[PDB]
Amino acid sequence: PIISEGNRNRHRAWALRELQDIKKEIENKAPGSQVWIQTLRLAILQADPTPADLEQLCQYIASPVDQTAHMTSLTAAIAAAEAANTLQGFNPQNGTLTQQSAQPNAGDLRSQYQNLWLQAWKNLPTR
Repeated sequence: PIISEGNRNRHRAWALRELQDIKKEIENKAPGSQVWIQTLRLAILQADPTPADLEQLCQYIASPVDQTAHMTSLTAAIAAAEAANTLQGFNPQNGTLTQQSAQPNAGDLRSQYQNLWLQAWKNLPTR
């Protein structure tokens, strides 16, 4: 999570209880469903998680097959958004969106990462 420490934002590792609360809430929700996505949006608003935080969370709540498909989709969405010029405040010469979004004070970029991360759960492969 990104929290206040001193006069600034700083990364703080997930608390055990935070992970358990999300895991228990979302355990009976289908990955990619609207309720899945809104549950995770709530967690994102609460915790302001970094990309690493979100990866860690996936280990509790998503199968490897779903994680892999999700990340493949997300990586493409990030690449496509850069080329199509829909990323605000993003200069790729300063690192990838994933790299820059880890910076605690980079909330505007991380918010965009978080939204792409949410949307990437839609249309997981089928049939």
